[PDB]
Parts: sequence; structure tokens; C-alpha cells
Amino acid sequence: REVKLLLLGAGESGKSTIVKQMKIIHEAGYSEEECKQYKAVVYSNTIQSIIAIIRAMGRLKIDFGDAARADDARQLFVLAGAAEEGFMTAELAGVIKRLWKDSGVQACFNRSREYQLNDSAAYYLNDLDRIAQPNYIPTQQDVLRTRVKTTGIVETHFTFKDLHFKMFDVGAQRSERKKWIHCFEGVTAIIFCVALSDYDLVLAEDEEMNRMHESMKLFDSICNNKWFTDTSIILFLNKKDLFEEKIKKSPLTICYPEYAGSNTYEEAAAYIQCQFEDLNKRKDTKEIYTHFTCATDTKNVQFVFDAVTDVIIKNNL
Ligand SMILES: Nc1nc2c(ncn2[C@@H]2O[C@H](COP(=O)(O)OP(=O)(O)O)[C@@H](O)[C@H]2O)c(=O)[nH]1
Repeated sequence: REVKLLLLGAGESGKSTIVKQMKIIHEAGYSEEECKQYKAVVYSNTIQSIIAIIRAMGRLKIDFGDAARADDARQLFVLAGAAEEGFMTAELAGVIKRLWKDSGVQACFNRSREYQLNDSAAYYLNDLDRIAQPNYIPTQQDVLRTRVKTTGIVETHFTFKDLHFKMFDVGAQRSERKKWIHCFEGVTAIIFCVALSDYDLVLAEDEEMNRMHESMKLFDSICNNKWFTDTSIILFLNKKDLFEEKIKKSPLTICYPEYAGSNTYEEAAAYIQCQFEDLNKRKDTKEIYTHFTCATDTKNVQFVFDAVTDVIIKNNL
């Protein structure tokens, strides 16, 4: 039997990361010369991150720890504002390192929810030593941590338990177009990704628009859509790892001011899940299968996917 799966969700929820984990888990996986191709992305990824922080400092009027950094900051722009593609040198590595290591820098980094920063910023910045290597080759985790925006519709074929899957990743824009999505009227299952850590975040170009709510508006659209009456809706409340470290420092009340429970991973996450499930009108007839995930963790995605495939077998094939 063939099974079609539509990955839906706002931008940066984990959709393309899940696609990657399918290749790693169910297919060949990323080879040594495959990862070498993402080496440039790792560089571009890291360079942009530090630049965003260095730039927010201005915006938030935060000052460097050591004033010697001001010079490093300038040097960052001379090297970055020169090259045309993500590269890395021993000099670029020192400037970045000294900057990351700075006090004012970390302060601005602790205020990241005030600007736009890639989730993977700390990961690469903290491993700059390793990725700065002259003959560095990205590891699988480095590839999963990259951020490449999806222009086209990505598709993946993989077999699993004598069931052949065809995964479609259409990206945020199209996830949103209410008419267009009709072409997928008969999908077996839709996997909806939600970024848990966005709860205290806005959209860059919509500075006052909370992302968790924008994603709730989209769940509501897909969820209660006539074309998916017979499609299983699976919810990946993704980035459980970042939510954990965040919740204990930023209150959910920033997202849902009416929240009254406590701010622990357990209560807050359960609240988020209920909020999304409740948007489902066909509560009787239609069922939502929710899972908490860490898309960058291959083992987690693997166990969760095993589960998902067992449900689809139970009612859709
Ligand atoms: N640590 C962490 N990073 C993740 C997780 N899921 C995905 N990411 C990162 O999120 C950024 C955007 O995710 P991506 O999969 O590209 O999202 P898309 O826009 O929905 O395709 C990338 O840097 C991903 O590696 C997660 O659960 N935790």
C-alpha cells in the first residue's frame, strides 16, 4: 500500500528537519561527501547568527563587555561584507570566538526573543572550534541543525513495514493558501508541526504578532477543513528540548495571559496541547494524535514515527 503524508506547519517548525531524518532513518543517510555540501551552510548559518546578535545590541543599546570587541565587531563586517559565500578562516574564527565569549554579547543573546535569531545559533557558536577546522566536514547533527528555507515542494519516498510512504513538504506559504491546499484532498495523514519554543516570540515583519497564535490560527484552518475529514491529523509539538530550557525562565503567560497553572515543563506543555486540540470542532468524529518531538534527535523521531505508522495502519490503509 502507498501512504501519502503532508507535512504542514508555520515557518521554522521543523518540517524540513523531519524530511532529513527520514533519509537518515529510513534511507541511505548523509554520507561524507553529502555532508561536505552542507559545510558552507554551516558557515553561512554561523556568520549570520553572530551578526544578528552583534546588530541587536545596537537596537537594544547593550554595550560590549571589553571595548576591544568593538574592533572585532568591525572586523566581522570586513570579512563577512567581503566574501560572497559562507566560508571560514582562522581569523574569522578568532573574531567570532572573542565576540561570542563577550559579556555584552551574551547579555544580548539572553534577550534573543526580542529579535530574530536562528535556534541553532548557540550550537554552532559553541562548537566553533570544531567547525572552524581547515578540513571540517559537517556531522549528521550539524546538517540537521542547518537552516535552509524551502522554496519548492519537497518529496520523499521511503518504505517502512512494507508500506511505502510519500512525504510532501510544501512550506508555510502554501500551507496557508486556502484554495490551493485542495489538491491534497485525499491524503492519508497530515503531520502538523508546531514550534513549542515560539510561545514568547513574534514574527520579524509583524513585530507584534505572536507566532504560537499564528500557528494556532493555521491549525484551526487545516484541522476543521472539509477536505481532510478522512485524513489523520497528527500534531508534532516540536522543539520540546528548547521549550524545556525556556519555560523555566519565560512564563507561558506571555503567550496565554489567562494561563493560571504553574510554569513547569509538565503543566505548560499540557496547556499548549489542550489549546491546540480544543480548536478541533469534530471532537467526537475526528481525533487528533499529538506527539512531543525533538526533530533534531534521530532516536526520538524514530520512536515517534514508529508510533505514527502504527496508527495509520490501524485506520487508513
Ligand atoms: N534544537 C532544535 N532545533 C530544531 C528542532 N527542530 C528543528 N530545529 C531547527 O529549526 C530551524 C528551522 O527548522 P526547519 O526544519 O528548517 O523548519 P521549516 O521552516 O518548518 O522547514 C533549523 O535550524 C532546525 O534545525 C528541535 O526540536 N530543536
